[PDB]
Amino acid sequence: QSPGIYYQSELDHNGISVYTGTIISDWGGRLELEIDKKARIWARVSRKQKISILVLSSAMGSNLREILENVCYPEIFLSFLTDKEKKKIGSKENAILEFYQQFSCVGGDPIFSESLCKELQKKFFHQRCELGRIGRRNINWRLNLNIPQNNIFLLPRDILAAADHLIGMKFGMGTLDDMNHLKNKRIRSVADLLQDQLGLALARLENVVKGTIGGAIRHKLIPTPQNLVTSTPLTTTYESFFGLHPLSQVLD
Amino acid sequence: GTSTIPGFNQIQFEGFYRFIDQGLIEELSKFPKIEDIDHEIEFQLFVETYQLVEPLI
Amino acid sequence: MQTPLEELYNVKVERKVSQRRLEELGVSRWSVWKTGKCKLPWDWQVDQLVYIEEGEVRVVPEGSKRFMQFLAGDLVRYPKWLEADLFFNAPYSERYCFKAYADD
Amino acid sequence: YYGLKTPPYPLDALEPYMSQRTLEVHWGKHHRGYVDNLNKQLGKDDRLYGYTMEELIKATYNNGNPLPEFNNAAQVYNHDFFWESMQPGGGDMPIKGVLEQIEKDFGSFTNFREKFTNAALTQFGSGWVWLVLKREERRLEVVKTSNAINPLVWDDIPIINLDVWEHSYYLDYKNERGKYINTFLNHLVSWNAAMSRMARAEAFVNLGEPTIPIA
Amino acid sequence: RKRNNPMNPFYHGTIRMFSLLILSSSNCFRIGTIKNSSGPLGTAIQISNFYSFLPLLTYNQISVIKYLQLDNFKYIFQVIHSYLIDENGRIFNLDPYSNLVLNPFKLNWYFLHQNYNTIISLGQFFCENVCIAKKEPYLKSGQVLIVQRDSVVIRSAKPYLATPGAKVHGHYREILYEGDT
Amino acid sequence: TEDEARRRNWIERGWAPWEEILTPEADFARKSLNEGEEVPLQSPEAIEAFKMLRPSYRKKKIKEMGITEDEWYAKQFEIRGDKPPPLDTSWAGPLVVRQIPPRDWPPKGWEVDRKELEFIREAHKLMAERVWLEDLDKDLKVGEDATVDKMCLERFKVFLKQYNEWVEANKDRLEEDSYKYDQDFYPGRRIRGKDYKEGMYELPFYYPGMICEGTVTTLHLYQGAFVDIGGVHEGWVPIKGNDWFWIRHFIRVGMHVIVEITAKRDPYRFRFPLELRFVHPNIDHMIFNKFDFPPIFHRDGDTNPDEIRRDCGRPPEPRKDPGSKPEEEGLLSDHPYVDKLWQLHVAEQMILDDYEANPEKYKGKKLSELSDDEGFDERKEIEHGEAYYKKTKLPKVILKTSVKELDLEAALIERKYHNKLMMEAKARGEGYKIEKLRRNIEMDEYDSLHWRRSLEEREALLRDISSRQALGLPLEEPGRYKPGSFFGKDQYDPTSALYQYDYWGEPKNSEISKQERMKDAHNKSIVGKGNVWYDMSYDDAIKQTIERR
Amino acid sequence: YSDSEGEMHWSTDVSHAPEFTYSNVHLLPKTSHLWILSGGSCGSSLILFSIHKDQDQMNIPFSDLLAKRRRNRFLIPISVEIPINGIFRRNSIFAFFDDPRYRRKSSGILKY
Amino acid sequence: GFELKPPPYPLDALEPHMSRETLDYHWGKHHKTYVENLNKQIVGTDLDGLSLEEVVLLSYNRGNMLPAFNNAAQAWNHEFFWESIQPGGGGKPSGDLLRLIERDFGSFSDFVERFKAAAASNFGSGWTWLAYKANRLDVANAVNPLPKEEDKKLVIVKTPNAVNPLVWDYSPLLTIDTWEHAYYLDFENRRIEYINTFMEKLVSWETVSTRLESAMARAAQREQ
Ligand SMILES: [Fe+3]
Ligand SMILES: [Fe+3]
Repeated sequence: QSPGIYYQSELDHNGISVYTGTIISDWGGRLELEIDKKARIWARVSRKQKISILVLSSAMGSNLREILENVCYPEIFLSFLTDKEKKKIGSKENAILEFYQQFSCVGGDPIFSESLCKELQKKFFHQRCELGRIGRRNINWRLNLNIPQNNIFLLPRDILAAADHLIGMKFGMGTLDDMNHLKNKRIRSVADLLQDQLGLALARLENVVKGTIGGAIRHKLIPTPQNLVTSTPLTTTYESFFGLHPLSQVLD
Repeated sequence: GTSTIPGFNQIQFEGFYRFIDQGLIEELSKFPKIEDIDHEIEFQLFVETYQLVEPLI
Repeated sequence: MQTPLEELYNVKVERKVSQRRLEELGVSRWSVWKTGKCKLPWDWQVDQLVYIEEGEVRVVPEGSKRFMQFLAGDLVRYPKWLEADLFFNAPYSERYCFKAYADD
Repeated sequence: YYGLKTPPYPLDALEPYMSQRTLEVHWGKHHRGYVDNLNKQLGKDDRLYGYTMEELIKATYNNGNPLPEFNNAAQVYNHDFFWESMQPGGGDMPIKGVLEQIEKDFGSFTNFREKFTNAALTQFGSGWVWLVLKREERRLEVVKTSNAINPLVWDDIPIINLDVWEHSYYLDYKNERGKYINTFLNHLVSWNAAMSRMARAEAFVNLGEPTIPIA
Repeated sequence: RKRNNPMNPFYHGTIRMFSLLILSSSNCFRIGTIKNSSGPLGTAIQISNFYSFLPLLTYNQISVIKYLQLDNFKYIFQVIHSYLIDENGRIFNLDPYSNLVLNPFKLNWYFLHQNYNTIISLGQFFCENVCIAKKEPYLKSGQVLIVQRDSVVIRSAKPYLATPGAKVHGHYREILYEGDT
Repeated sequence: TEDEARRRNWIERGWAPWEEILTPEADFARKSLNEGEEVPLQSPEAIEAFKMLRPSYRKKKIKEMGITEDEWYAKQFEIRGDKPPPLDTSWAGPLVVRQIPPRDWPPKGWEVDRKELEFIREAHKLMAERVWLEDLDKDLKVGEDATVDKMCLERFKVFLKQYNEWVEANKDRLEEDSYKYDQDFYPGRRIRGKDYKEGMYELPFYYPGMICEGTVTTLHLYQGAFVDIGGVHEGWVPIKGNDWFWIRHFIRVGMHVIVEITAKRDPYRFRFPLELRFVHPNIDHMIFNKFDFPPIFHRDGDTNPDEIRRDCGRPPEPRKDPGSKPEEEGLLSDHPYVDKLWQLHVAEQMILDDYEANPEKYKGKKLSELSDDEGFDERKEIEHGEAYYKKTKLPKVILKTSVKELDLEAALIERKYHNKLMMEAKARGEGYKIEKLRRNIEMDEYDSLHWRRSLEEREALLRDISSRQALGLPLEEPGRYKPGSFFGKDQYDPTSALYQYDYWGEPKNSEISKQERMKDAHNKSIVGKGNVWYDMSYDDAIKQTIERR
Repeated sequence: YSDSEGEMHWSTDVSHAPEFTYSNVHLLPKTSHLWILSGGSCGSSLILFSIHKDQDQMNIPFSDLLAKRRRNRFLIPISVEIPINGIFRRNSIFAFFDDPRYRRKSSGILKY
Repeated sequence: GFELKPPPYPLDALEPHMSRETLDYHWGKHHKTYVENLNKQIVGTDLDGLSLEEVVLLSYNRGNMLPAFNNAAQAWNHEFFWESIQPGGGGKPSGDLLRLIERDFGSFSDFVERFKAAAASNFGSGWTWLAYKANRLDVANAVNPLPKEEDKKLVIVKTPNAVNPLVWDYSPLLTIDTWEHAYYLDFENRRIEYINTFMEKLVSWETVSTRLESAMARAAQREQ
């Protein structure tokens, strides 16, 4: 499936239509935007971890004032504002901590720290917020956005713009996305598969060097640059890519 | 392939050539300038100096 | 187009100005601005009378593909808000009088 | 060229509300001076000559950078509009078309008079006070402006004119402009002229409502 | 600004706006006294009884009830009475009960036309095979855009039949591109 | 509700219930699908529509009605719905006219007798003479006392003779220009070819305020009614949109009307030079859709939008308001000619240095009589190029320079003054540093002139601001610098939060991160691990050491 | 689907009120024909909204002595370092001067 | 709280140049009203205590005039105008004032004709001023490192309504009230006659010279 935003609707047990918009990143990260029975929008991440849009929007710093103005229905978002969520929304950090609590489902109050954001960024921002060149292209089209091509990251406007169509499409405005359409696909050739393994090869080399530079430093020696790098990372990860990867097959 | 049937291996041929031109440089970048905890010893790569030599076998 | 640039942009030209008008305006007691081959991008946020005695200037308004040809001995009043491009192909020297509202 | 048009009344017809001495100076040389100065300027340029009175006012206004001819041309129009804006035995209440338009765009005539007076009371320096018809908004408004400027430069049709230049009233009232404004609205304002001006403006504004079929 | 700038003179279709559409030949097509003559009657002058710089010359059923002063009730005329004033101030009519005007070009009096006391209408929509006469070709689908002496110009339009319960996707006069629902 | 929605559609979106003339098939489809999919048709209209599907039945029906087929076809094109109330066009007093020559006479580029023109122009002052309705009875000449010979129209006769001379002189050129500029004929264009008749009035024969007798010739749904008033160009009454739904009952092709010229325009720029209004019949109460600006042509010679919008009366192209006041900004003192002065200065210095290095070349030839190489072009004095430096293809610009525009003698004398004084300083065991040369003084004086320009323009601007704020005149050009949200609701402002992905920090693969680490590597190879002692301004470096030396 | 580009028109039998207060979807109480009035496309034209207006007829398609300092610009004929890409980012070091008065040919440590 | 001071000359001393009726109405009905309105406005505001020059420069607000600018500026200009007229006025100046008038205008006749033309051409209510060019702008790079002593000259300026040269940091020296209320009761619309009578009978060259010396002193004290 190609990166971008995809709109789907599935019937519930009673046949009530439930619409859904899904963000697909450059690495398969799916960010599901759903409308529940009470019209409350939840940025579902896993089968259990459920997070509201306002907490997620204020997690990055979207002030509660501007969220209402940029949508056609400020009332819908304001109706779901419990007095507990408003206090956490009012400050940027309290939204981050509450977002961490709902995303991680961990009992207790986390402390705001630089490592917490970095730990969240690798798990959440690194896997679920980088669209890529292709992902930006589709989002500019499907959400009808005049955003520059070089922006390869999921801009906060896209989420708020997506919620406009998601609620708007519920009232007959637009058509659902065809998931089996070839315009929603991508083809990965040997160019993408060999380049990706090079991403693993060099990341495997830095861990070799880090152990090597630390080992030689503890001996107070001056190591030549050749001896800090061995050929095993590149050679083995390509030797084991053709051996083990299912997409690498023996020529018939 | 505008006026003739294209080569049946042209997709493999063009993909691999794309990897050599842009795949190596785009991936030899992003390689961190490795520094120790003490910041005494800094190891880095000069990606513009990258080369490939023809196989010996 | 059919209409010359001077009429379109409201530029007063008093070519071969007589001595009477020059002494009435007090041009002889004005300052001298000099330039050689250069190019001045300017926007006239104020009126300005200009008398050219030596040199030639070709004036190109913003976006225009034509120019207004001004020689020596001409009295020119550049209007307020004009966004033109001054061009010089030779040593040039002129006398000025920036004019505010009313005045002269 | 434009001739000096006399007011539609004898110069003593406004007594005692406006003394004849004011009439003979406001029209004898004041209004005559603007007329004679304009004709000399129009005798030199064959391009400004040829425009209509309204076209000349807007063309010489030059989008907020008035040409030297703007002051004379605009003041000729304003004084001619001012004389017709006043009639012998004026004042009282407007009737029929001007009546309902005033009470629609201002709430009532009582709200109109206070708004009109404050425009003249707060006009600092020599200028004019206008009751005009907004072309795009299709409503009556009270507009204050200074010097020779008239709402023709905004493509609005004037209806009623009042002159708050000092030379217009510095004899019978001097610095007592406040009661001069009140006297103008009580004894001299011509609402008969406002009817036809709002009738001429109907050729361009159409303050009415369309007939829409039920189908 | 122009100052902060861090070349050298020495060296079809009609716009339709309300959103823009171009009307051209790709969508509009054509289907189909002295002698009285049309011309100027002079420059009307201000009548001071009406306090108007440019004369009104006429009312309508809405303006006459709205902007007619009491003293001008007698001056409304159901027919045209044309006068003429020359450079010296004299007034000429040549008849007080007829329609006589002067031709500025030939300098001679003449009469007006009425004393001023087709099949296809403008804006109508047609189907693809609507007949107008037995000896005439069938009309094409579209709206009547121009009406002339012996012809009309049609802006082509395509009708779409819709049963009750159908849902129109768009407001009135909304621009639809090819392939839009 | 479905009463105000319809009104809003009519007013804001131009809706009108135009009659749809349908074929029997389409009429049957509309009348029969209202009942059901496959049902026995019961509504009598559907039964009749089913019967009308056969034209033989229609022919029998019309034969029974005793009418021919032609007007039955014409009966289809009948206006449905209610009819508007009839028009009672009441005249406001008698029609009092006067033969006044047009004010714009003569046309531009046409020379006539100035005495005759001034005699003509005396008639224009007659607009100030007042006419009272209670006065057209004292000297009413009726009959033989109102004959043309008794008229006093001498100024108009002078205008007529000048007009006839101009027409006979310019008639063919105007038709040639019309053929050259206007490919096809349209109402409002010049009537040319076999359609032209002698005696058609030209445009300078007309002027706003004239009352004309004419015939309606063309009805356009988006433009209005076109009236032939005896000229070579038709008149135009602007009517468009919904207004034609009711006005079509009253304004129809072929009827005679009374029209007043409201405006006369240039046919080259404006589509309809003559703009009219209907005097009789009066439809001012029925016209709601108004033209913001009279439509114009977009010619092939129109390459600048500003020239177009100045040829007509249209506003300038708007742009975002910079938000910085023009008098609070600092004055400018960088004269644009200094760059040429700098180039000449460095050229002279390099020539002098070469002369000092290799003096034997300049033997037997006066320096002032130098010649350029065979091929030195003055039209290619700047050529862009690229060069490699430290494995970097940094751009390079070659500034060509002759020797004629250089004061070689003065530069050589000045250098000899330095070299002689440098030798004296060397002989004294000292060093001499030149503060600035002659060309630097020239640059300084040119900058003084430019800064004087800036200061006087700024003071004039301040006086203008005071006068305008005291008089209400606009500060900046109207129609320019529109406020916010004018350029579409969707605007990408990177500084906003709703477009900033730095919420959890700059991504390590982000473009800024790539540049951020690149400069540190660039800096680290320059300085290293040392600590910043302190930072001082550049102007402070200029100041302190001069005191020291 | 719209076979050609144009603007929508209906005369009767289409409700002028949208079915939902913020949509553009209208219902047909009865049977009617929906018209599409063909028109040319603006497409990717830039337009101006100042010169292009209704009914316009478009006949056209849509050592210091040799150095200098100026506004946000300066010239240089002390050693100057220019980055590989030739691009400077904020707070960068391009010129460094190794003053001879603090050069030492001996070894030791630096105190400050 | 400002106060209105009487003119330093008897109300009957300006005949036949300015009638007593005109003088008393202009002073106690225009200037008095302006001063009293300003005092009413400045009750309880920050403006209290500051001198009138500071009042005008504060109320100018660099263009977006505060509501109190009109009354204060009119009061200051009227105070200036009374001090510039004396019964023994007219004639010609002398000394440095005359050498400066010769330097900036060539001859005295040239200056007086330019001043008369400016006063006559002032359209609408306003003033015509003669001022010393000792202005400093509120922008950097507005300092001239090489003054030529000619940039501080005497210039003729015209202002509408209550505008005075001090808003541009100028030093007013002489004014003539072109507001029609100043002369309508005497000269009506005959503005040329009023200007000629003012210039030849009411111009107090002593006050103009003292103001020129004060402007020179201000420039000198700003020099260091
Ligand atoms: Fe007046
Ligand atoms: Fe005063």
